[PDB]
Amino acid sequence: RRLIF
Amino acid sequence: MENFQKVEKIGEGTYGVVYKARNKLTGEVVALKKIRLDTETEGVPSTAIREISLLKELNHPNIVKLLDVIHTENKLYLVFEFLHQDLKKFMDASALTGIPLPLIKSYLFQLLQGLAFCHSHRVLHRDLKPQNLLINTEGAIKLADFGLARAFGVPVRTYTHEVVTLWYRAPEILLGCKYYSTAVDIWSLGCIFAEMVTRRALFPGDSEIDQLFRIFRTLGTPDEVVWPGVTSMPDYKPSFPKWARQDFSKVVPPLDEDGRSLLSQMLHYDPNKRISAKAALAHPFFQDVTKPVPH
Amino acid sequence: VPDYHEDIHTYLREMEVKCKPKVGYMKKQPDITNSMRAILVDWLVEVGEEYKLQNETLHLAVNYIDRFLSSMSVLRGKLQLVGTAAMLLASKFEEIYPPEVAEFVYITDDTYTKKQVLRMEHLVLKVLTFDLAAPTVNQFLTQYFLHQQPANCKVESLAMFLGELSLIDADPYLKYLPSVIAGAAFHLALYTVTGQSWPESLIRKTGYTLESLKPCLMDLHQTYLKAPQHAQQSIREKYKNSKYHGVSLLNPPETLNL
Repeated sequence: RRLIF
Repeated sequence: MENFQKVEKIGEGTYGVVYKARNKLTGEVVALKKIRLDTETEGVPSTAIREISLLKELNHPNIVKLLDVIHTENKLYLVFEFLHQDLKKFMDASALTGIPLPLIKSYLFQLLQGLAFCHSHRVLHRDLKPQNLLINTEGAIKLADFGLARAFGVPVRTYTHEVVTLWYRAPEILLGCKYYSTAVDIWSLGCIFAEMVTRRALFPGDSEIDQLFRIFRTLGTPDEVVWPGVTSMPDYKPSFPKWARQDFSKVVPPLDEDGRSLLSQMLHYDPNKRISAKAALAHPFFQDVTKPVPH
Repeated sequence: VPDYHEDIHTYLREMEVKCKPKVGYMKKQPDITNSMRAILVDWLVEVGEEYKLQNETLHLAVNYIDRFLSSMSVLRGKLQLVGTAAMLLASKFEEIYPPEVAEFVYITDDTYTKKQVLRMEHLVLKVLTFDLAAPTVNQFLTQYFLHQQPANCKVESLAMFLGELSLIDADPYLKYLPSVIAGAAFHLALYTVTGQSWPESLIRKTGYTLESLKPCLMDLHQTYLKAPQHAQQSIREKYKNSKYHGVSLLNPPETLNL
């Protein structure tokens, strides 16, 4: 997954 | 790279075409390995990941010096010290007379020194064989080609389908051991030590099972006394023939008692008992060692 | 052949100081922070499970990441690219055969292209000077486990588990070397399963007294108690598997009785 930062 | 002039291709291998080259500024001759790699699919291969990282920590007279690593958009050049040929090539040419005994003594001494340095810096070479050992004209020999070498700060999980090269594999690998140990390098070396002495391969199998049996036939079928755990090794079978160990004297004729002693300890069946590189160096076989030059 | 067991431990102690990252680093990083580092490492713990990778590979990737942010400023939108690259590199170094580049790309849901991954690989290698053989907590524990009398499988898993938790939190764990954290987790796991203590063997092996381990150990105890609360939970989920005797369950001792 795209990492939510 | 502009400071390097290509002189000639000196064979190939992993990475591709190795060239002899000369530094235009310093005069130094070098061996250039070129890794075109893949700039869209796989990237730097693991062989280079390993050979670079491990060699950078192993600075020893009997291990080839990685002198430099040159980077660009899409090429990785590795600059190694130069040595004109390998033991395999030197053995094929020394068939007829043989490598003289004192030169075998000196090559084995140096090889054990380099391997001792590797082992004590937690590096298994993993692919010790004559084509991966380089020589100069003055009597030095060096371990090369660390592409399969691996750090063992945690034990090294083995390949299931081994790649290394049949004739130099330890019986524990042939029996499906789960992890390698420093001992597998020792076994290779001892097979190499034999091959230089007798001029033939020690155990030239034609299949994994034939290799095991060529070993069992020469040194005797191993058993729990000789090798605690054998019967429990993954690929062991109760149906294996029980051969009795032939005489080792006839197996390596030119070797005096001291040489036979050292060779049989480098080929012990149980890995934990196999002599290490460090102890091998104190063996009496090396008291008269010198550094002759090869022809 | 433990004629090198000594030398290896001695040499790994020499190399752990050389593979250490800048402690301060997160401070001097204008866009990223510990909490985001936390999410990334937790994520790598699962990428590891997805591809059934060795725990060592996971430890190695964290070392690379920290050493890399120690010299390079990274924007938050590229953080996942660094880590993704570090796992590939770690995979190539430690695994028998690594996952294809295309899989590392897939797990990102196309937040980066294959070429961008490969380019970062290359950059990670320049910055690290190809120094990928970094010693890890997991390497020290393994060496320590040979000195248990005798091997308690639950103690090995749980030490392993506590060692991973420490990867998640730069917060305190960047201030200790891998051997010290290793020491602390082993004392803590042993203490948790049996009530015993950092064995004399190891004190003699490591040159470390319990008291030398006490700061990191108190931190690691705090982390153990606080673990069910943490924002990040892939490790606890990983350690619920029969593979590790589910140690992740046993109840942490409320006091270290130290």
